[PDB]
Amino acid sequence: GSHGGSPRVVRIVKSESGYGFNVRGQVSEGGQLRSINGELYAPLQHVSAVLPGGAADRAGVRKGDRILEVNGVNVEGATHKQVVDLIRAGEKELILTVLSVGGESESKV
Amino acid sequence: GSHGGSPRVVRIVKSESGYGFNVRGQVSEGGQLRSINGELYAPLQHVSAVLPGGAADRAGVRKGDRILEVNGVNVEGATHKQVVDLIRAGEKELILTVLSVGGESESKV
Repeated sequence: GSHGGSPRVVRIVKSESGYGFNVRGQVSEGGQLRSINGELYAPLQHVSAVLPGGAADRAGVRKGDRILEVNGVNVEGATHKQVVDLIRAGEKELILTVLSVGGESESKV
Repeated sequence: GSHGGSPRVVRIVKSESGYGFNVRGQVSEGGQLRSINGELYAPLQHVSAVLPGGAADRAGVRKGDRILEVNGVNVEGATHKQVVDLIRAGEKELILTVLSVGGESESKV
């Protein structure tokens, strides 16, 4: 429904096996400012899957989390490759601000 | 990646158990025109799951299909309740134009 979308910080230290999640979203840059929970954001990449037992799972990353800030950089409207490149920059700890899922409904037909 | 998003028609006749899929998308109306495969569309609801063996599965509806036209009505920018209400209007056959998945990439981090 219309609820959700609230910000929270997650910090994850990578294992030799990475941060233990997949990021999914737009290939191209830009897009229009849509309301998530009262404020306009340009398009966000999101967490499409979390490796069970992996570092992100243990740190509290959830399926669907929308990625707002990565390591101190706002990524609204970023391309998929830009966001992935920030995560993979080379430092061991990743500090995210994420928006929890929200603003969508689902119905059986 | 950037490919996909191509239109196709799917027709589904409901069983006493419905059309056998779930639709997911924005609760609110409107939104900006983004490029899918060369043309601007306002936001589309999508197929979030398909009941295995159900009518939609057998008719060729796929996970992720974005719903462009329902029974002769364009649903770009529609609310979730509006789209669901068109599908559930009461007629037995549903005639969709869908856009196949496309325009997103996914990476393991």
